[PDB]
Amino acid sequence: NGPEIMSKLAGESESNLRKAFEEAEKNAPAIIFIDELDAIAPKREKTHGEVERRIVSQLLTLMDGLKQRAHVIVMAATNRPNSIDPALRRFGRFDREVDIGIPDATGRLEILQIHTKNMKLADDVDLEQVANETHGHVGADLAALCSEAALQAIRKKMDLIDLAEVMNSLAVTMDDFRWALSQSNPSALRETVVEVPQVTWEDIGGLEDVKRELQELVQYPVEHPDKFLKFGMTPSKGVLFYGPPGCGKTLLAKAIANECQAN
Amino acid sequence: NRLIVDEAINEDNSVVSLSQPKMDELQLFRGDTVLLKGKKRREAVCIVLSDDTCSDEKIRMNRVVRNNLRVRLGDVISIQPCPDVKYGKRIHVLPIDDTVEGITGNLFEVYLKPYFLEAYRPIRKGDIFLVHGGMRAVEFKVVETDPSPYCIVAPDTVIHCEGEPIKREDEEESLNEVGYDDIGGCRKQLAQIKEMVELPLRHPALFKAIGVKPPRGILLYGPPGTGKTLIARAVANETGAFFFLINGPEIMSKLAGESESNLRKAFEEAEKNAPAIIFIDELDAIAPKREKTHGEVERRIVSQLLTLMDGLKQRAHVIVMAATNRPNSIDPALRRFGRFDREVDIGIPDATGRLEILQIHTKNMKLADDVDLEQVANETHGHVGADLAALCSEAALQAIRKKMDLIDLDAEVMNSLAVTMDDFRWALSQSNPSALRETVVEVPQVTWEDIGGLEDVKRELQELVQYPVEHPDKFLKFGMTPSKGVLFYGPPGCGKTLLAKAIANECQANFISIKGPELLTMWFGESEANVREIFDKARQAAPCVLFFDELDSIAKARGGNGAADRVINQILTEMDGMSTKKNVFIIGATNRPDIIDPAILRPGRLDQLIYIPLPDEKSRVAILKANLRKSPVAKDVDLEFLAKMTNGFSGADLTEICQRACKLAIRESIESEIRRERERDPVPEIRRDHFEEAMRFARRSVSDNDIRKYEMFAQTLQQSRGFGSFRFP
Ligand SMILES: Nc1ncnc2c1ncn2[C@@H]1O[C@H](COP(=O)(O)OP(=O)(O)O)[C@@H](O)[C@H]1O
Ligand SMILES: Nc1ncnc2c1ncn2[C@@H]1O[C@H](COP(=O)(O)OP(=O)(O)O)[C@@H](O)[C@H]1O
Ligand SMILES: Nc1ncnc2c1ncn2[C@@H]1O[C@H](COP(=O)(O)OP(=O)(O)O)[C@@H](O)[C@H]1O
Repeated sequence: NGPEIMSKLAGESESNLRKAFEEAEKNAPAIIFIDELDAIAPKREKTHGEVERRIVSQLLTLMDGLKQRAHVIVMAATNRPNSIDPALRRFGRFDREVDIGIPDATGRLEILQIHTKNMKLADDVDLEQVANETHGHVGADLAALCSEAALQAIRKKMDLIDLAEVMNSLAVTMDDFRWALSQSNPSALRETVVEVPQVTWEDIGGLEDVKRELQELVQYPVEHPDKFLKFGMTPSKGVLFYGPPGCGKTLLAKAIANECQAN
Repeated sequence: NRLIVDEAINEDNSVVSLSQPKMDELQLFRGDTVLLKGKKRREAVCIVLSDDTCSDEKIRMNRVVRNNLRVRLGDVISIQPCPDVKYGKRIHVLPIDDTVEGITGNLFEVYLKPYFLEAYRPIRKGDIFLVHGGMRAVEFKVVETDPSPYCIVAPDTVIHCEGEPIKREDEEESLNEVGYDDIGGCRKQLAQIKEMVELPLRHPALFKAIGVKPPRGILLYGPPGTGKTLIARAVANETGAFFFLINGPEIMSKLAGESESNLRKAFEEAEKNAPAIIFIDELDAIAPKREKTHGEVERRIVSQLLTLMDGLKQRAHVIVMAATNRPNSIDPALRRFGRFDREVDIGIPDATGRLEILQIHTKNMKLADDVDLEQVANETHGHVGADLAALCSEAALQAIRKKMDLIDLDAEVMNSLAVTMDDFRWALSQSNPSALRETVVEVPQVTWEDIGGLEDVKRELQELVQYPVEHPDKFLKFGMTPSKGVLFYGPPGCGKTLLAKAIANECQANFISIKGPELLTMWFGESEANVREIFDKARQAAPCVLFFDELDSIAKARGGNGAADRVINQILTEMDGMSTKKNVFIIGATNRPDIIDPAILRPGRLDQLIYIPLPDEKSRVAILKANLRKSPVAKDVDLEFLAKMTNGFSGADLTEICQRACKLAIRESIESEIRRERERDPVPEIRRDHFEEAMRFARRSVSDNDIRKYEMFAQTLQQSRGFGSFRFP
C-alpha cells in the first residue's frame, strides 16, 4: 500500500518500494499493485514539500527498471484520472487506461446474490426491485445494507439469553430492507451514470418519420460499417432537437441507444 | 574498399568466401587478421582468402556479421588489413543464449572443438557468433580477455568453466542498432539533426572553418508521448560517441550531495572519452519554469546543471541533448545563446509519417495480404508513434482474442498471424489519441481544383505568396516588400479554407489553422501567452501559412455582452512584429467584415481585402466533380440542370445536397438488403431520384439581404475611378 511507504521516515521511502521490485525478480509470473496511488503521485505543483517529489521520481525510475525482464504487471487504484499528474501517465509508461464506473441494476443484483449466498435470507424478499432502485449506490453500501438488514434481524428479536433462536435462522423482510435503506445514505450520488437504461421503445407512439431518421442516424454506423462506406461519406456528427416543452425530458435517446446496445 | 556484397553460402564464420580479382585490384593482407568496419562503430576481425566460391567484386560474410555492421544483404562491404596481432589464451568458456538447452559438461570442449578447422576466433571480446555442434544456434559473449586487441588465440590451453546463461537482451539493451531509416519519417527535422551533428561526426578539421560549433547544446522539442529516447539514441551508433543517458527523475531520486554525484561525474567522464554526446531525458523534471519550482534542493540541482553547461571547455565536440515537452516548460535562463541555444522541433507525424512509421514495427509479423496501410494511416488523425505502437500491440491482442485457448506452444496462428482489415479497423476504433488537440504542421490535400471560382482572383494570390518563395530576386531588382496578409470575407467561408489549403499545397508549405472558438478560448481564459507561443512555433515552422478562421468571433461574442480586444491586440503585436522576410503569410476568414476592427485596414498591417462572391453555376460543375471523386455516383445525371436548379445555394449547401443524396442511397441500399433477407449486390449506382428528392432539402442559408450588404461593403471597395487616364509615357 502507498501509505505504508508514505508512513515511513525520510530515506526509508526508498525502503518498502524498491524491495517489492527485487522481490519480483524472484517470481517471474508476478503482479505489482499500489493501493491509493493518488496520495503517492498527485500533481507536483500541488504538493508543498520535497519528499513527495523524491517518491514520485523513484517510482518513475523503478517503473522502467524492469524493462521486460521479469515481465511484471503494474496496476493501481486511482480515484480520479486528474488526480494523477500527466507526467507519470504518459504514453508508453504506465498508460493502459480502463475504468470501472458504477454497476447497473443487474450488477447490483449480482452483488446482492454474492453478499447473500453466505448468509441465510428468509426467502420472501424479491431482491430484484431493490437492486433496480438504489440509484447511485456502491456495492460496498449494498454490503452495508445487508449488514443493516442482519442488524435489524437481531433488533426485532428482544434481549434474549444469547442463544441461536434467531441466529440459526436469520429472518429478513422487504420492509426491513427498505427501512435499512432509509437509515442509509448514498456516496456515488451526483455522478454521471455510464450504464444504459431501458424503456423498450413501445412507450413512444407517433412521429414515425422522426423514428425513420432516428433509425437512420445511430442504428447502423457499426451495424453496417461497410454498407455505409459504399458512398464514403462520414456519418452525421450532431443532431439538434427542438419543439414545444412537452414529453421532452429523457428516454428517447436512451431507447435509440438501447436498440444499438450502446451506453 | 567501397564495393557490393555477395549472398550467403554457408553458416560458419570459420569459412569465408573470396573474390580474388578484387583483391588483385585492392591491397588486402593474409587470412585470419583482416579488419572489416561499418555500422555502430563496430570494428570486427575474421578470416578471408579461404573458400573462393563466389565470383569477383562480391564476397560472402557470415550471417552474424550480416545482421551486425550492416542492415541487410546488398549493402556496401569494406575491408581493411589489420595484421601482426599477438596470440591469446583460450577466450570464452561462457555462452549467453542457449546453455540451458542441452548439457554444460566442460563448457568449452563441447561446442567449440567439433566446429573449427584452426580458426581460433579473432572476434571482439564481447561479440557474438552462433556456435554449437548439433543444433548450431548457440551465441556467446566473451569474458576471457587474455589479449587486449583483436587477436587469435593459442591452440588449446586450459581455463576455468564459470559459464552461466543470461537471457539474450544485452545487444539490444546496450548496442541497439538504429539508423536514419529506423525513425518513422522525421526527415523534415532528421536532416536538420544530421546537419547539426555532422561537425561532431568525427570532424575536428572543419572546426577552424566554423569558428565555434553551432551545437553548443541542442534541445529536442516534441509532444508529450512521442518519445525521444530512440531519437536521441539515433546519433548513438551512427557517430560512435559515448551515449551515457541519464534520466531526470533518476537524478531527482538520489539525495543532495549524491544528486551532484553521477551528474558532474557524467561530464567528468565526458572529457575522459573523446567522442561524447550527452542526453538528458525529461529535463523539465530537473529544470521547470521557476514559478512552479519550490524549495532549495531543486534550485541547487539546476544550478549544478547550469554550471555543468557553463563549464564546457568547448573541446572534443562534447554535445548535450535534452528532451523538452514544451520550450516554455523549461526555465527561461537556459535559452540564453551561450548554451542550449539551438532548438529543433520533432513535431507530430503526418499521414505519410503514419504511413512509413508502421513498416518498422510490422517487420516482425506477416500481413493477411489485405491491408494497404493507407486505410490505416489517415484515419488515425491526431495520433502519434506511441499511438501506432499501441495500435499494433492491441491489434495483435485482438487477433489473439479471436484465437481460442487451444495452445501447444499450437503454431497455427502465432507462426502465421491474420490481423485483418476488420481487426485493424476495430483496433483503430478502440484508440486513445494523445496527440489530439495539437495543431498539425503539415501540407494538406486540396490541390487547386476542388472549387472553381475565378482563377485570376486566386492568381494575384499566386503572385503574392508563391513567387516570393520561388523567386528571391522577384522584388529585389526594382521593388519592395509584398503584402504580409490577405483576408477574405463574405459568406460562410469553407471555400476560403480550401483556397488557403491549396495555396499551401502549391508551395508545399505548412498550414497552421486557428479556429474562432480556439481564439475565444484564449479570450475567455485570460492567458495571452498562448497566441505568442503559437506565433513563436510558427516562426520555427517556416515556411507556413497562418490561417485564422472567424476573426469576428470576438466581435460576435462582445455583441452579446470597443472593437479592440485582448487577443486581437496580441495578434497585431506579433504581426507588426513579424519580419519583412522569412515568408510567413496570413490568411483571414470573416463573416462580417466591417465590424471587427477599424485598425485592421491600416497599411503596415495588411491592405488586401480580396472578396470572393457566392459560388455560381460555373463552379457547380467542379463541386459535382468533387462529388464524382471519392463517391460512386453513376451516369445519366444532368449536372447542367442541377446547376440550373441551384439559383442561390452555397457550396456548403451543395455538399449538404450530396449528403442528403448519400442518406437516400444508403437507406435504400440497406432497405434493399433487408427485403433481400426477408425474401427467404448492394447496387452502388446512384440514380436521378436521389438528387430529385435531395433537392427538397435545399434552402439558401445565406441571407438574400446579406448579398446587398456585401455589395454595400464593396461600395467601399468601389474606388474613386473616373477621368484622368492621360498618358503612359
Ligand atoms: N422523448 C424525448 N426525449 C428527449 N427529448 C425530447 C423528447 N421529446 C422532445 N424532446 C426535446 O425536448 C425539448 C423539450 O423538453 P421538455 O418537454 O421541456 O422537458 P421536460 O419533459 O423535462 O419538460 C424539445 O425541444 C424537444 O426537442
Ligand atoms: N517517430 C517515431 N519513429 C519510430 N518510432 C517511434 C516514433 N515515435 C515513437 N516511436 C516508438 O515509441 C516507442 C516508445 O518511445 P520512447 O521509448 O518513449 O522514445 P522513442 O520514441 O525515442 O523511442 C518506441 O518503441 C518507438 O519505436
Ligand atoms: N466549395 C465548397 N464550399 C463548402 N464546402 C465544401 C466545398 N468543397 C468541399 N466542401 C466540403 O464541405 C465540408 C464542410 O464541412 P465543415 O466546413 O468542416 O463544417 P463546419 O464548418 O461545421 O466545421 C468540408 O469538409 C469540405 O470538404
